[PDB]
Amino acid sequence: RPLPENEFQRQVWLLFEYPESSGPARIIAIVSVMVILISIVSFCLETLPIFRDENSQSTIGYQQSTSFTDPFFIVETLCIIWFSFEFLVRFFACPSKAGFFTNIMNIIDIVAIIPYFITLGTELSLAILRVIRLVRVFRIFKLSRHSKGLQILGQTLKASMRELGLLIFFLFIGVILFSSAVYFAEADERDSQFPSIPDAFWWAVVSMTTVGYGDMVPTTIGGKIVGSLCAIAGVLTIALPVPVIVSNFNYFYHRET
Amino acid sequence: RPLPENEFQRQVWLLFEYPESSGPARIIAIVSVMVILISIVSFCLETLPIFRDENSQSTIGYQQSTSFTDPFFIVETLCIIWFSFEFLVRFFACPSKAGFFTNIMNIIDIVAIIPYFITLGTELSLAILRVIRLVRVFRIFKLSRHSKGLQILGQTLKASMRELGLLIFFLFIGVILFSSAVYFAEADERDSQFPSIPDAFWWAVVSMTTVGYGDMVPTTIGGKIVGSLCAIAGVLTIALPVPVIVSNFNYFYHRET
Amino acid sequence: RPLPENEFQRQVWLLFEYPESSGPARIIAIVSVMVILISIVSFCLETLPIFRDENSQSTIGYQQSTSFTDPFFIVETLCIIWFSFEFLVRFFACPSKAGFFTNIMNIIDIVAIIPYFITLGTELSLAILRVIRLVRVFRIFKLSRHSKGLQILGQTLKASMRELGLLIFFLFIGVILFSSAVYFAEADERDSQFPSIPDAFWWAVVSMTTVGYGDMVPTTIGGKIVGSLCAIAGVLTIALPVPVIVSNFNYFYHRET
Amino acid sequence: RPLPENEFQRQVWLLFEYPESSGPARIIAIVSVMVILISIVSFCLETLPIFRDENSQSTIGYQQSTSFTDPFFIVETLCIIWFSFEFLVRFFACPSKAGFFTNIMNIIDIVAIIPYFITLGTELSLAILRVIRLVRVFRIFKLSRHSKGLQILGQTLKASMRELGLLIFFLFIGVILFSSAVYFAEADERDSQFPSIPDAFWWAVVSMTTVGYGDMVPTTIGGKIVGSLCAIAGVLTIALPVPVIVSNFNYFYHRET
Repeated sequence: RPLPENEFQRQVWLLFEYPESSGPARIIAIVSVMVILISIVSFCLETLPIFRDENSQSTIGYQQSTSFTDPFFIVETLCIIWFSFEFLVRFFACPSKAGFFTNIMNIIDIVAIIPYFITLGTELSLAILRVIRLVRVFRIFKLSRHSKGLQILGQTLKASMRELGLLIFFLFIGVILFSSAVYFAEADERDSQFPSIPDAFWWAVVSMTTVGYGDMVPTTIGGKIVGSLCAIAGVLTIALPVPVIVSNFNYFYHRET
Repeated sequence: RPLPENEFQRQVWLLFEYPESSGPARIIAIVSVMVILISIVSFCLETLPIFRDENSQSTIGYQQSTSFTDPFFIVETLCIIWFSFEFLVRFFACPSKAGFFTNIMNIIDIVAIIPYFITLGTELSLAILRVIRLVRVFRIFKLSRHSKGLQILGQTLKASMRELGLLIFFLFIGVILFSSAVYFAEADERDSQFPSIPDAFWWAVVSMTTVGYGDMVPTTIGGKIVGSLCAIAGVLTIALPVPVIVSNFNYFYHRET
Repeated sequence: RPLPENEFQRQVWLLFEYPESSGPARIIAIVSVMVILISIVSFCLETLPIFRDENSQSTIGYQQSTSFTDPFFIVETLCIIWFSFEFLVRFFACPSKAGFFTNIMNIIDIVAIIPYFITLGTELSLAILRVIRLVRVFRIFKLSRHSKGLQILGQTLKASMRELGLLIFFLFIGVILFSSAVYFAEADERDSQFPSIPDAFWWAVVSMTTVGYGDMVPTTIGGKIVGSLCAIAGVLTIALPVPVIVSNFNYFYHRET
Repeated sequence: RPLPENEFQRQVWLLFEYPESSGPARIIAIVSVMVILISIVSFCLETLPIFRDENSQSTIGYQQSTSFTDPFFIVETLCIIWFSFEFLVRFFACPSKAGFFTNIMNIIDIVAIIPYFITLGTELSLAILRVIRLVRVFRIFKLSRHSKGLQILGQTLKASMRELGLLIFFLFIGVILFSSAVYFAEADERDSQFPSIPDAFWWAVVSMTTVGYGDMVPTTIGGKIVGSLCAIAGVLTIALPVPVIVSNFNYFYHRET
């Protein structure tokens, strides 16, 4: 699986890939950062209740029409056009079409570009539109191309998959254990806040993480003892692999310097 | 506790003890993992309020009868049969009867197998059934035979008994101290949320762990000062032996690799 | 290490000071631990509303009389008698009269022994009885003579006085800063939960410690930004000197080994 | 330690700059510390509802008039006069006038002195006075001249600007991600507590920091899963650069000793 070998990539790839190459490259990087931030702000702003009241045709969050009256649609279209231009230039300057599914920073652009085109295509089994609108948030991840800190975070997450899986596994074990314990310790009352073990999962996760919401809490003596143990075990279980993940992050962090 | 090695049970012990020995061993390990997960899911699902609201057939969550119409009973019986087969094969290949109370990974199977048979026997004071049903959750601990991370967690807990006991001791000391302080600082009011020191134990544990529920909180100036000190001392007391436990976990974790 | 030096109290000092010296010494240590625990449980139990509701017989929690009908008074008197006997023996074996400000493990006994006698004398202005009954809780600290862990905790606290003071100083700085910020950011509304900066002190301490109660929370945009900064700065400020205190504890902990 | 250049600056500068130089210098340092604390207490006390309710007379908290009847105005005027005297003496005795815009310990005095004079000038929109009163709290930062711990904290903050920025960046990324996820997972109900993504920003910050308020919480299954992930990712994101900041603090802390 060799590279395309077009011999056409070099100039545009250097212009749009290395911000330090030239002054125009730095200008392009700054413009890209501002466009990403503008798209993020617009995405967060379309959800405000000021605009939701006057809105198949509603799950999209924007009105696609020839007139293009919605300012949010205008901003989203401009940002999507810029992202499309960037991706097309880089891909026509990207030799390794085979390694396209290996680089995360290009499938990130794919993810940031796909939702608009799916919504346009489907305008011309129902939760699909909501799922796409949710996936559209991953345009936040496109800032990783411009920030080395997010790249180090990505490398840390890649290197700490085993420790992250262990953290999730220990959380699952403790959540099941303490949810069962608190459900059975607070089962013989009508005022209990734990109708079921899956309903106690939420309380268990909230207590182990030591977040603490108060939406559901133990009321019995045994339930309170179980909650005490839940808090202690949550502290311990979280503290076990977090130092390993932190050491990975520090190694990848001071490696660049 | 190794296998007898009589040259007759050797094949069965190799199949049911070393998943990496052969392809069928890996299949058996995967089937065991799926059966354990199925049992956990079924156990968590019988408690859903779909069935409890329409209330020995009630405290157990499953109806033992000739017809055997309950699907949850069918799933539990299948999982218990598989666990019974596994334990019987391994014990028939396990010589060391003297170390019956020493091995944890086989008394775990005993614990996962016992509640079903006690409930069957006792179907033919009253909190015994609830205690048995609560103990039945420990089939979650049976996943430790297949995951090395849970084995490392068990080794860490065994190696950090003194530090864990010190953590619990410091928690008890601080809880008594701050429960007394907040009870006495918030005693001369009709709206106090601390009827007694044992009732302030819950608030103390919640504050020292920094979970934070809001179900009971100080309302006086002295009570708020006491709660401030409670939060600070809880952070400090938890942070004292957790690094020792974490160092133990990291040692046992990087020991395997 | 040296003897009491009285030339007479050597045998009693060996019996009552070194639990490992002989079997009777271990018996005395176990009896002392049980008596301390019994006193702690009785102190925590006199405050239960089962007994307090029948309403100095209420400010003190025990009725001092010739009949001595109250079981709590009987238990407290027995524990105080045992503590008095221990203190009399050890003080008859304690040389340093002028060292009133230095030794802690004997002024702990002084604190555990005063409240009963001072309340008996003062029975014969009003907050004195409540303050004494609060001080009576420090009998929990008398367990430090029997536990090496609490002794190591005391040595850590003595060695980390500067770092603990820095922690309290940073907490005070951040609490003042964020209390002022959240009071001024949430001042122009009728439903604000921060009537004053000292009233915002409680919210600041709760947020910096990341305990989280919800009794008072920001409701404005600026108040929510201030609370965000408060949580971040609380995490950072707590995390600054806690590692130093933890290193002190670990040094004093592994020193015994 | 540069030359005075005036033939007059040296003596006053040594008196008002080095507390350990002489007894009067230590007296001046103690008086300055007491004056700073008195000003802080007065500032925190003017906001109490006892005084604010019975009232340009409300935005400032003090009435500037010839009579000067307000005790809070008297205390603030005395503290401002002392700060003015200190700053004028030090500036008259300060050789390096060039580094005034770079030195932080003198612009801190400028910030502590400016609000009083601006309010006096403006007495002789409306949010300007409130902003000035809020800025007036930075007199808390003037204690850094007298405490070496706050100086070490300042050096740590200056040395850990990149890591602090990374912490804020990761917090922003996670907050946007989880706010969008929880808004979309809890959108199709009448009782949703997340009207918009910016309204979910508060919940995200509260959950990632593990503070936990309960003012808004997920109610759906998907919302609860999103909140679980939010708590886990908040723990991880906070734990990534905090050890680097703590190492910076420890380096600057043991450097002095």
